[PDB]
Amino acid sequence: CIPKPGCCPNVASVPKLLVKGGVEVLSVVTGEDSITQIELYLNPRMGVNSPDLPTTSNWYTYTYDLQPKGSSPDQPIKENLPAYSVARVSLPMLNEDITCDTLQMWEAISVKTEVVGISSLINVHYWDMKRVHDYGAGIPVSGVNYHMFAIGGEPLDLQGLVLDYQTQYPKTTNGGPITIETVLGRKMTPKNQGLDPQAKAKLDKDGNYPIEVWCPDPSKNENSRYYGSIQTGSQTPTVLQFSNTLTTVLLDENGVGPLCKGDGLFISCADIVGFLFKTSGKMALHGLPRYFNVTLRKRWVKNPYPVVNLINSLFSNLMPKVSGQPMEGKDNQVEEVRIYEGSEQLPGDPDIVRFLDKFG
Amino acid sequence: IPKPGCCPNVASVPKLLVKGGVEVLSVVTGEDSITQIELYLNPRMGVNSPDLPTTSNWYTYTYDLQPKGSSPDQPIKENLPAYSVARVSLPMLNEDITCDTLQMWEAISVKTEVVGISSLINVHYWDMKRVHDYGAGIPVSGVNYHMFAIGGEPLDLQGLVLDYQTQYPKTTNGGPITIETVLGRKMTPKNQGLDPQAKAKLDKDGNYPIEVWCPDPSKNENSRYYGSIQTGSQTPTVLQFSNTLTTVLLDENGVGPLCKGDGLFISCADIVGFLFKTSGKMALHGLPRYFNVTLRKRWVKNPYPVVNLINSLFSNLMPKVSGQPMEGKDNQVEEVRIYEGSEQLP
Amino acid sequence: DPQAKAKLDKDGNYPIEVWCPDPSKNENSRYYGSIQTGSQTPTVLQFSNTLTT
Ligand SMILES: [Ca+2]
Ligand SMILES: [Ca+2]
Ligand SMILES: [Ca+2]
Repeated sequence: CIPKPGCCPNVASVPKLLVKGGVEVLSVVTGEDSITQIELYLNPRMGVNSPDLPTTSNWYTYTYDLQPKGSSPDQPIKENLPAYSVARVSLPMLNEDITCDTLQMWEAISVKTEVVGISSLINVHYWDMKRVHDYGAGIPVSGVNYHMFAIGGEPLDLQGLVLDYQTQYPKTTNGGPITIETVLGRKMTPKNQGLDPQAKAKLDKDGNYPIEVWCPDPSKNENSRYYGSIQTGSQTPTVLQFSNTLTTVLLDENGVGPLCKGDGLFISCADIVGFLFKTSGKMALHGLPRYFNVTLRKRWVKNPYPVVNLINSLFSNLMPKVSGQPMEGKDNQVEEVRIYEGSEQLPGDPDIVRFLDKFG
Repeated sequence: IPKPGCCPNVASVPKLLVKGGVEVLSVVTGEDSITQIELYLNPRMGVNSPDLPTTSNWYTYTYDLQPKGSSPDQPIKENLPAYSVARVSLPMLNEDITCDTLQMWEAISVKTEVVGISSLINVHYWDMKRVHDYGAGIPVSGVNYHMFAIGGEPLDLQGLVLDYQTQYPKTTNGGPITIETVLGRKMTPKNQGLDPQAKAKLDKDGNYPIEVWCPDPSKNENSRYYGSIQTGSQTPTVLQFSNTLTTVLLDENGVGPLCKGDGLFISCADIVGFLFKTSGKMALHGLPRYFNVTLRKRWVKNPYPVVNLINSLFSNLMPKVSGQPMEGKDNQVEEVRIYEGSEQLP
Repeated sequence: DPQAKAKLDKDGNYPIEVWCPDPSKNENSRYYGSIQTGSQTPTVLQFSNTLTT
């Protein structure tokens, strides 16, 4: 009891939707050609990081009043240090094949993003705003802008750089932010005021890596895709775009996207929109959330790490350690290493040099 | 009886059938017809009508908005610019019940531009503030907020406010729709951030303030919205306009928005800048937008069963009944029997 | 106001600050425009004989 297919008018075809719902639907098993698409959001962390606090939640997505100390050295408080936002999405664990030494792994291909709440900025009638002139309206949110987001299978690697090492950031033992001297274990030097390879860290926590200290490391971030921009000025305007037709492709020059190591998706962002010119003349920054629409798929990859050697590390018996003289690092005690493979015709110099600069 | 060889070849352009006003929509067309609609949307800046002679002088403007200076804030409706919206009632179409398919409208492309850009060079408004002594008036400049949207269902909004302390006017019939109007409870500091619970659909015209509501990117799968902003005290207003520009509405899969309910929904809002008065006060200003939507007929498949579909209609046509109970609590039914087929007496 | 429309008849007699190209009716003509509104906002302009439209 079915109609003739030649009679039916042609109709286009589209990707078949199987499931739509909350995060619970990630535990659904799927075929190999399936495609998963996650929509989430991240509120900004501008020092005031929670509305549930009874006392000081009135300035959520804001910052306590910013102003220089006037006397060396600077001693800023946690609230005046905007920090990156970050979150992890626990993806479902996929299949693996031992006999081929291969395994599926989640790959991100495209993300759709836009800043939410842009239209809120036209509020020129906040009661404590600073009027541009007598009997006029206030000065809308404008000035400094720092926009940045990143997606990858690893936590975002990042580099440290400070405008002035003289600053004494709040101590970490209070559970607060993480500055450079927390990582290095020693006070910063003028080196840290420029680039310092010693100063590196991975984006572990939310609201604890101040933006004015840490910047994304372009070297190590190879399994992640980060985009950013800046705009610094007294009252420079806030220019922003938003639409749902813009899609950004995350694929690389090899045609592969970020690989979700550990069956986890790592997302991070931060958006500063400008100051809030209070009537008293004080200032305070403001931030807005971001909407993320990650498009994921399944890719087959070879297992790079030997299984047995891994578990061997976990046992003290099969991986004995010793607190001996240094054989790695700056003070290593290995004078030379030579690696031979195969055979060739006899060279005329056992002290082979490879650099023309070395002949002198 | 003409001679084909004698006559020169002429190009082939799409054939026009009918041209006119809204009454055109009632005509019947074929499967491959294409329809264009040209319309406009006046802005809504708190002053939302010219017909009332009491205060219509400040049409497309606000009432001299400025900060109070003392907590809390009690802004008035006429300082709350809101989105514009309208619905076009499209006609009914054909279907093929045998193949369980049918056709509904889709938007494929919209041509648009702002109207009245040229009127901004009026730097001689009699109460416009001079830039300096014996100078000329300060032109319309400052804050801008432009957006427009085309979709088959009304635009889905997201609520976010610069200050939850700001208490908005009570939602009197014909008033502004704010956060606490939706939730039924006073706002919390979360609303200064993102709150998934504070969502709403763009119901009415000129009642959804812009400084509160923003287009929800998740829920809006069936409409296309574009937007921009610049926030400056006196930053200039740059605007372009032409009729050669056209924006495609097709998605990744090559399908536009589908007009659910045989009607397309559109929304727009264009803040153009401040108006500086000699007294020093400041007020915003807007301009209309011209929309030229190109529509076609697309075949689609019915995903829902008919029996569940028809009862829904009956659910709406006949009113709910609050009668004596017949549910398991205190049922007033005492016995139920069911017979199926013949048999022998026990 | 759709009542207020008019064709561009004469020179020097149609104030810019009053009239704008009706988007709906100009279907047999191509028009391009811009604007820049400020007190002392600089004037940026470009010119060449290589570009065409
Ligand atoms: Ca590298
Ligand atoms: Ca969605
Ligand atoms: Ca026309």
